Amino acid sequence: NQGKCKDGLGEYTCTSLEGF
Amino acid sequence: KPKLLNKFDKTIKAELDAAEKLRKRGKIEEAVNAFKELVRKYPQSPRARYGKAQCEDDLAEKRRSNEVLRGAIETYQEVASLPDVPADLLKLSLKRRSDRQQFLGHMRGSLLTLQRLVQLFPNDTSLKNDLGVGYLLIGDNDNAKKVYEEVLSVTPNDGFAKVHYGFILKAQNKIAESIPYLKEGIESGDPGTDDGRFYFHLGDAMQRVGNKEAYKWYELGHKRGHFASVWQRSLYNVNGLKAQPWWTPKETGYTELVKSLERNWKLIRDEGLAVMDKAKGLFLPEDENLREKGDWSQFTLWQQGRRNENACKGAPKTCTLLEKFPETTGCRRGQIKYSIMHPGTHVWPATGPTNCRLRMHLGLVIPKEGCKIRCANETKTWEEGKVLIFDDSFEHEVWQDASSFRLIFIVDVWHPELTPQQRRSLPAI
Ligand SMILES: O=C(O)CNC(=O)C(=O)O
Ligand SMILES: [Mn+2]
Repeated sequence: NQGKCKDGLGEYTCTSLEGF
Repeated sequence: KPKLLNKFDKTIKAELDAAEKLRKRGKIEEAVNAFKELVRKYPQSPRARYGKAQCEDDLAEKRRSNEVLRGAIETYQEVASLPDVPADLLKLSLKRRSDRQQFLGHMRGSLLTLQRLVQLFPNDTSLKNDLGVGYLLIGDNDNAKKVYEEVLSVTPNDGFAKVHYGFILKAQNKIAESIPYLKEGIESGDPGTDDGRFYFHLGDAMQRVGNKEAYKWYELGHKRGHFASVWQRSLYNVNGLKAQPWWTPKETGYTELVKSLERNWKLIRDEGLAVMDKAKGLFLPEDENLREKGDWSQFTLWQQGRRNENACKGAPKTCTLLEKFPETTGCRRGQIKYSIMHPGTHVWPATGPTNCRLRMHLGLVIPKEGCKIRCANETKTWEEGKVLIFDDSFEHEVWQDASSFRLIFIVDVWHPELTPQQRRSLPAI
């Protein structure tokens, strides 16, 4: 999402996935 | 019943069924070999190639192997590269490709697959909706918004498009406009709309406009399992962690950290003030749309458990002091930062993303009146050289109505009940 959820929950997703 | 066999594949349906039988019986190794034999024998067969891919997929799940899954992602593309692929098979193969790319975190790759899907199937609204998600996952809100506008222009009652369009509007600070889309989308009951993100932001938007029905949606999001409670609305949680808005140092167990912060507070203060005075550009304005009004900026030393080396040049003794406490420097779901707030500031009620951190605030320059913070139902003030500790996954709200600036130091720690392996493995936020 090229922006991070620091103080809030404003991005569509807050993590980057790594599979298993 | 999908039509997965072209003309030629119908003539070898027996062989194809036998291999698929091995796969569904769970004999995945035999299935892989059987479909590999069918692919070498019938190199143009789309059903044989899809079987190979599905076998690799199943193997990847069995072995929990990302490497095997990358293999499967390539075979799903091979399927679509063959001649005379039935439409239902082409769609299944490329959809699963995109889904597994997203599962692995290959969001740009997933996006390209989804763009191809929408080209190949221009009348499939659901594929357009999935494309919009692709754009959202790479941070391309402008293109996502166009996709959902197209979807709504053809199917105006599509709930999935409604909630995602409302999410986008809300993220653009189009608060009033977002509310009908979020609300109608959740009420649609359509697949994909019963999602915590949309309850969270519908309630937040209503709170911002003064609409008192906000907590109705918080209660329903709680009842539907999206929120731990109506007060604690984080969406990236480890279930089971002790939940209370305010913590003491001993309750947290981080007594050495709190003591170090309080005993050395003037040094921490003075490094922050020096950065204010001669490197003010290190303080960046708050950029998550959290303010109603006012001026608020932060100077970040750590984020996602990574030291900002240039930043620490500005607060070198403070950074040295903190290196002794991995419970904060290694908190990959929190930050370490100075926070300056000026008069006339009001931060809207809001929730952090995760219940996995606790937030310490060390008072550094606190005007005697005008500054306060509410968490859940308890409201407190800061004091110079004293630490307050709250769980920002609970709704909290901040005011600054002094006549001069208010400087604090924010130190996130791992929730104390998280185990070492959890601290090592949880995805960073
Ligand atoms: O008041 C500040 O500077 C920061 N306050 C918060 O809302 C928080 O730390 O989450
Ligand atoms: Mn906050």
